[PDB]
Order: sequence, then C-alpha cells, then structure tokens
Amino acid sequence: KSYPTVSADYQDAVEKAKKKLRGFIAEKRCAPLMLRLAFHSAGTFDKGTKTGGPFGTIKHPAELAHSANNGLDIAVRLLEPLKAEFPILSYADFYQLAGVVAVEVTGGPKVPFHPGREDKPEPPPEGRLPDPTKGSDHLRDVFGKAMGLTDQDIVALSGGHTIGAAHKERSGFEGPWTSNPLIFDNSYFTELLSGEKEGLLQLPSDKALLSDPVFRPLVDKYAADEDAFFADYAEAHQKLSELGFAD
Ligand code: HEM
Repeated sequence: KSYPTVSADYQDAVEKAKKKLRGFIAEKRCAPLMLRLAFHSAGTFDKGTKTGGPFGTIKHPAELAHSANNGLDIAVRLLEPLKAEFPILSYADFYQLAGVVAVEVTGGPKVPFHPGREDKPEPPPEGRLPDPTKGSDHLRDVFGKAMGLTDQDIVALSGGHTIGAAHKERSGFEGPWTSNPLIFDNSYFTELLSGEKEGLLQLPSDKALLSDPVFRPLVDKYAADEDAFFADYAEAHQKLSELGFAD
C-alpha cells in the first residue's frame, strides 16, 4: 500500500463526516445496513481484471438492481442528504467511512481509514458477492481468488454478521444471527458453535466454516478470544475497504 495525499480540506471533510456519521448511524439504528453497504461496495473487487471494489459504484441504479443488493437503495438514499453536506468527498470514501463508523459506534474495533478512493464510472458485473447457500470452495473463490483476501480474513469478516439481520424481502433469509444485533462483539461465533437455535439465523455458508479445517480453528479462536477477533476483524475490514486502492 502507498496511500495518496489529499488536501487539508479533504481531511477536514473526512473528520467532520466521520463525526456526523456516528450520530446519524447511532440515532437511526442503521449500523448493520451501513456495514452491509460498505461490504457490497468493496466485495466486488476482482484482482484478475482489476474491476469492481470500493469505488462509489453502489449508488448507480444498475448496481442497486443486482439481487444481492436488495434494500441497499434504502442505505444509499438514507445517506444522500448527509453526503450532500460533504461534496468534496468521493462516494467511494464516503461509503467506506460509513462502514468503518458502523463498526465503531456499535462498539467494535477502530478500523484505520485512509482517504482518496476515486469514484469510477463502471459498476462491476453482477454475480461476484458471496452466495449464502454455498460452502468453503465458493467462499475461497469469492474472497481468495477474486478479492485477494486470506482465509483468516474470510472468517474474521464473517464476524460482520455479529450485527444485523436478514430480511425475507431482501435476501430471503430472515432474522438476526445474535441476541444483540446492534452490539459489535464475538457473539456471531459463539452462536455458530452452539448450533441451531430458535429465532437466530445461521446460513449454509456459516455452517461451511464449522467443517473446514482451516476456518474452524479460527471460529474457535474468535469464540474464545474477542480481542483476537477484534484485531483480525480490524485488519480484514481495512484490507477489504482498500481493495484495488493504493496498490
Ligand atoms: C461471507 C460471505 C457472506 C455472505 C454469504 C453474506 C450473506 C448475507 C446475507 C444473505 C445477508 C442478509 C441480507 C438481508 O436479507 O437483509 C447479509 C447481511 C449482512 N451482511 Fe453479509 N454476507 C457475507 C459477508 C459479509 C461481510 C464480509 C460483511 C462485512 C463485514 C457483511 C455484513 C453484513 C451485515 C452487516 C448484514 C446485515 C444487514 C442488515 O441488518 O440489514 N457480510 N449477509
């Protein structure tokens, strides 16, 4: 990574937008949606072709219409008046900043943030985000092969589901992973380990972590050691927020 220089005015806008985003996301109870927005923005990166990734394209109707993005229109429209207060910021940075803030305000680790991503004109093709009905090979095709993230990243990042819930009108899955879906903690992993449970969701892709010999040791470590989860989580979210950026 070689991070670009931005003006002092750009930096001031980042700092002030970070603060506004905290109060906004906290009062609106939308941290999970905003984290999902940031992931769906970044996760389309394909290292092979250098296409996709966290470049502001998620606001384009063409990208909002991807079925994986059901409901992200709401996230995008919720942020528009606040974004209008910071016209200097790229959409790319703004949506990644909303992701970082979503983790922080729910009590998660502080993910280092570097400004300067440029807004690209071209949304990636649909079909690159993970499929919750699939298993380990698939997650490795999505996170490893396309994104260029590690197996440690895959498991730590699945920890993002520690906040939030699925919606039957969005993915078709329904419910929270955790009893405290607005609190950033290691509950995702402890829930996974205690198996199926009334009124908590587990996806087939979550189950795939429990039977992989590389993913399972990590699920165990995060279930047992929240600090270790926070540190690996922060590292993985940083890498994710920076795919294709500043290489
Ligand atoms: C590992 C592959 C992944 C799969 C298969 C997956 C799948 C899903 C699905 C199906 C939903 C439900 C959407 C809905 O119906 O509202 C969801 C929600 C969510 N995902 Fe993921 N996801 C993955 C990775 C990630 C990552 C890496 C993050 C970011 C750290 C993330 C953050 C979230 C959040 C915050 C929600 C909750 C949204 C809300 O409460 O409205 N996910 N995910």
